Amino acid sequence: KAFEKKFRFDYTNERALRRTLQEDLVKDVLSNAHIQNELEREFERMREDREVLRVIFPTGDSKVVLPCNLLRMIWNAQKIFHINPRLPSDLHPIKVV
Amino acid sequence: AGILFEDIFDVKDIDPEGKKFDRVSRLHCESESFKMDLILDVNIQIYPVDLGDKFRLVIASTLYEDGTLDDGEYNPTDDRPSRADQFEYVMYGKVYRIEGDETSTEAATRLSAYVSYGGLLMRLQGDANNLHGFEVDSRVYLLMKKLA
Amino acid sequence: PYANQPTVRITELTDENVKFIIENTDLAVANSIRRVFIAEVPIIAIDWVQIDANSSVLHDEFIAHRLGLIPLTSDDIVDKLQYSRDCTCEEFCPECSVEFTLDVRCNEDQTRHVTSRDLISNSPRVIPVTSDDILIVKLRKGQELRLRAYAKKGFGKEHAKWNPTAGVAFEYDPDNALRHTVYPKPEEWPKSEYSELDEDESQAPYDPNGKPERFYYNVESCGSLRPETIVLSALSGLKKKLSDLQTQLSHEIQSDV
Amino acid sequence: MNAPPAFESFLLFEGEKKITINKDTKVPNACLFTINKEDHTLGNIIKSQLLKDPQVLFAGYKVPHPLEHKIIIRVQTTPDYSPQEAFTNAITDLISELSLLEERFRVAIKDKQEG
Amino acid sequence: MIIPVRCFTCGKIVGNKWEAYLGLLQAEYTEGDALDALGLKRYCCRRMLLAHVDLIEKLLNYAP
Amino acid sequence: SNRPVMGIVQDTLTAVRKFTKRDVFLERGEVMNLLMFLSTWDGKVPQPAILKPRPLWTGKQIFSLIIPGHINCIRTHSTHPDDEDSGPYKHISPGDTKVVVENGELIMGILCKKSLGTSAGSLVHISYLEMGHDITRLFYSNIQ
Ligand SMILES: [Zn+2]
Ligand SMILES: [Zn+2]
Repeated sequence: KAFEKKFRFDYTNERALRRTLQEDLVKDVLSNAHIQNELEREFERMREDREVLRVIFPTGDSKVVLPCNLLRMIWNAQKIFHINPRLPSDLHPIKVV
Repeated sequence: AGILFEDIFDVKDIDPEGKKFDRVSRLHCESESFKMDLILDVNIQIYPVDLGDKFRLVIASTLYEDGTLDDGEYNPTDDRPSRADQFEYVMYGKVYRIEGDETSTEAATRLSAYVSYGGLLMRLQGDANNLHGFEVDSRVYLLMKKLA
Repeated sequence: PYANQPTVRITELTDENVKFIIENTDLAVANSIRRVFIAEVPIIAIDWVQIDANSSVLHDEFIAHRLGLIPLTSDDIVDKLQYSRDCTCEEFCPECSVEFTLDVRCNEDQTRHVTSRDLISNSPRVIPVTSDDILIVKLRKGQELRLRAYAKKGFGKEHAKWNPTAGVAFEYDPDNALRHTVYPKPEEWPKSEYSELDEDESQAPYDPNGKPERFYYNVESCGSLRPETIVLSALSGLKKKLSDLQTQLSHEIQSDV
Repeated sequence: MNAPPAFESFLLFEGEKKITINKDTKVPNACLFTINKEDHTLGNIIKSQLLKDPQVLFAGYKVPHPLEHKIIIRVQTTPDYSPQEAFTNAITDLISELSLLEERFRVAIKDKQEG
Repeated sequence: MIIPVRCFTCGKIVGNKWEAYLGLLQAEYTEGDALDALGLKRYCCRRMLLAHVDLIEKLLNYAP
Repeated sequence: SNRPVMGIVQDTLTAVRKFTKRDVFLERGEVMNLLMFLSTWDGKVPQPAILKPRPLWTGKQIFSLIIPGHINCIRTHSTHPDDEDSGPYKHISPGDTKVVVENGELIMGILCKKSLGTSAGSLVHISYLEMGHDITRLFYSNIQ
């Protein structure tokens, strides 16, 4: 339940999309199903990755050693480009995928 | 004016948890006009504060009261008129967090603004409309004047 | 023009120590003054020993080290004497050094104490301060010490034998009004001799606008200079360093332009 | 084996400048004064005297290494004031204070000695 | 071996006080009283005489 | 062990903990002395944290100048209570035991071995991973 809530993009809730994305972006997400299909595929790939992880780490220990610190890189990007967490974003969800 | 927030606060607690630091006390204050909750770290050595003290708190983005940005460097020799002349305790800090009761759909009704004045921390809670001038990573001035 | 206007109060003046207070100075000036008392007040001390005979139980440079530490009268002759490095003569001359002689033979059964009274100078103005006397070495029957020494000008920044002070007590803010020192338990700390507080309170109330302005001194003299001469010599020597510096700074400013 | 002569801390070797002035490129109206064969004695008083000048924005000194005998004094003044001018005025203020201190100490000795 | 000329800490002259210090102890003075009588107030100087060992006396026993 | 092999040690580590306490305030003269020992200093004196009644810089302010670049790090002080993260003051630490370096500035927290020692995720580790060896080299010397 938590995994689906946190990682599955919700293109159905119009009010939620307005808060996070800009007006020109929510329309594209809501209008065409090609983008929505890509978002659905993204979660399916993530769900497949979830099961692969469960095999690699049966004990459930999520602490791993990996090359690049993504969370700090995101933090650097937020400071470098003065991202405002309160305002809606202009980053199209498909550009992320 | 370049004033982000202004109100009068009354000190309710000086150090509820305890005296964590000798020269700094954590004021827990509440306003009566906007009903904003204030937690403030104050240099109690140079600016003593007592329970029940009333003071005027102003959060401004500039001290020149002319709209000119200070640029964030020490300029003691500046003779330009300063809003700090009317206040007794002036602190310069950076807002590092803006929390709120926002949900996925609904906006925020209550906002919490956290400011670090060189390590002295301030949290300003209350209605979102009263804290709209606060933007994270922005430099603000805290101006305090005890009221008799 | 932002010079201070210091005032001086001399509380105690003896032959060994001068106790005084300076008010209306910066802490840097007060500290640089004590720091010149120790390191940059010239006196005359033995810095050149030539031992012709030493049958004592102390080796040659043991004796020389002791002779260097023996204080010599320097009250007025030190200003006249030139630094041997600055002097245009050979190794030594009367204008940059004072010649000393020591020739002691022990032939009695009783132990012979070689003291500073056995040092004979070629100039009456520079003599060992003791003339009890400082013990250089004890001689057994049949032992002798025959040496000649040259005393030259110098200051404590080079060697401690040219330091004219026997302890420079320096103090400010005795009641800790400025809180430059934080006492975990102020009640546990003895009151300063200059403390103006009552017995009941241990600390003066904190002064947010206070600054170190009054400074207490106790300049004890080894004997080479009168304690008041050490202070005056320090004040003129410190002024000399600054005036010498400004002359160099003037050339550098002129040279750049 | 490697002991430097004691005099090396206050005597300049031939070809050594007592003081050199280098402009600070980081900020305007800032100069670095490198004084040779000086220690915290002159560095502290000059620094403290400069801080008394209202036209001096930054005054600070340092001994880069205790085994070396250099002090670097960094002075920053207002655009209408030169760091070199601040440095000269600081020394004159120090010299005036010391000369006044000498006169008032001599009077104190005479008063104490007289009675 | 022999009493140091100066106190190591402050540079006060202590090499003229050993014989006087010994004489005072001969006069039934306590060590603290004898040091006070000699004017050694700072405990750095009292350390010099209170802890001195005069081995030069032993060395004088050996014939040159 | 994919972590720094050298960090801050006996005097500097004990003093930096005292230095970054919430109640450390430095006068104008004291600050100017410290900036003389900051090789990477840009020459601009920062606006003091307290302007009135007297200009006072906090220790965190001066340490922020030492921190290279604009690195971002989150650490906890050794004396950080476990239940504070679950309390109402998670982001405004009563004890100053939450270390947050944001945009190269120490906005809160007391620095200790946990944030300056030889541990993975240390502020010194971030400097190396972000700024490189040369800037991290200066970071070491400037702290001392
Ligand atoms: Zn000569
Ligand atoms: Zn002593």
